[PDB]
Order: sequence, then structure tokens, then C-alpha cells
Amino acid sequence: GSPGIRLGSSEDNFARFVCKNNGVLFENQLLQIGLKSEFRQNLGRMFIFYGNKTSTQFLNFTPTLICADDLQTNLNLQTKPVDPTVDGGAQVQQVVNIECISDFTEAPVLNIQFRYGGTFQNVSVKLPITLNKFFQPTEMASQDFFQRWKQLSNPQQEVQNIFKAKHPMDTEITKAKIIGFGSALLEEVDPNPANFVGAGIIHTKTTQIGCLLRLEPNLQAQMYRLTLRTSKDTVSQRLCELLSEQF
Amino acid sequence: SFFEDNFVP
Repeated sequence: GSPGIRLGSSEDNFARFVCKNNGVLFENQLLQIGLKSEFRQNLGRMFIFYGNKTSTQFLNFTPTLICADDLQTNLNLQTKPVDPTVDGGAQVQQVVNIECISDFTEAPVLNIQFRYGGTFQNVSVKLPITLNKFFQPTEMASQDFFQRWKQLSNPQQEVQNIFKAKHPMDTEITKAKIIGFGSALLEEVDPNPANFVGAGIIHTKTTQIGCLLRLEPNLQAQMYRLTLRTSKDTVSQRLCELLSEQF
Repeated sequence: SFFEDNFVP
């Protein structure tokens, strides 16, 4: 969160990669950075595609991943060097292996440096590696769900956000958003068929966080009430912020 | 089912 117009900034399309893994993360007039990713347990693999849109080669093409001081102890990224020479119109691929150590909020920074026509081209963009990517969806009957829902003791483990919808409140879109977010989508848990209930486990090296959630649309008001309940306060916080921005 | 309360009044 920064002050000032978010256009041509480091996170123009970051939000579009929270509930889906593929797409074009950034594109200026020389380069297009695409993404393809997959996650399992507390791990993942992200493919980064660098497309040269010009008629000439990029030289000394050097992409670097940067994780803030805290992020680093919570997220582990490993990758191999990319050939510093990218022909015009060509695409070069970089594989990033991901390991989530513990829950985190911050996002890694992708820095790209390269020479074009003899000039220094420098690009920075936030990498859409978010906490919900390490979700293991967990289907369960309504009875099980409520049993688990009422085991919350810590009031801090319950985060509720009442917000204005930033998008049309389409049902099918909303469904896809929740499924894409990562938890399982449980049917017939909330008696009101217009609401959505979710449940899943967030996987990290050191701890497994059980998470429950409830999304309540109010069509006339054009508002939502999202309710998160997990076994870890910081997890409940981060997932609520992430999901809130999607609707 | 039964959440304690409901957003939509």
C-alpha cells in the first residue's frame, strides 16, 4: 500500500494473480513478463516468461528475485540463471522453485536489468506469490464445519471485513474467485443459498493452519461481509485482506 | 445451520 496513482508502478496487475496463476504480469513497450504457476503442499514452481517485443536483442539480461528481510525467513526462492541474450521477438524462460517456511504478508520483488540499444533498462515488479497459494482445500459436511467453527477461542483469530463491492456481484464469478483463491467451496453449510462458505488448510514448513471462511453478499447495498477464522491470527488477517480486494 | 449472526439483516 503506497500513496499515489498505481499505474506504471510495481504492482499494476498484482491483484489479478491472487485467484489465478496465469497471465501477463507486466508489459511495457520493450518487454512482456508472463507467468505460469503451480503449487502443492507448502511448495510451488513458477515459470516466468520474458518476451522481447522489439526487433533487436537484449544483452546482459539479468532477472533477480528480492525478498525483504522478514519475507526471506518466511519464503524460500531458488532458481537458475537465464541466458543474458534474448533475440528480438524471442521468449526466454526462468523457473522459480518456491518453499513457504511460515505465513507471510509481503511479496517478493522481481528486478530485471538489461541493455537495449546500448542503454540501461531497469524494471521492478512485485511477484504474485501470496499465502493462499499454499492452500489444501478441505471438503467437509456441515456438521463438521460448525464443530470446527466453534473451536475458535482466540478472538484475534477472527477477522471480519465489511466492504463495498469493487465489482459486479456475479454469482458464478464469485464462485470461481473463491475456488481459485484455494479453499474448498462447501455447499449447504450456510442455510442462506446466496452465501458462500469455505474451508482449507494453509501449508507451510513449520505449521499447518486450519482456516474457515464465510462470504456474505448484500446485493442492494452492493456490499460484502467476509469472515475468516483460522488457527493463526496473522493468517486470518492476511487471507481476509487478500480476498477482500477480489470483490 | 447456524452462524451466530448474519450480515444480511
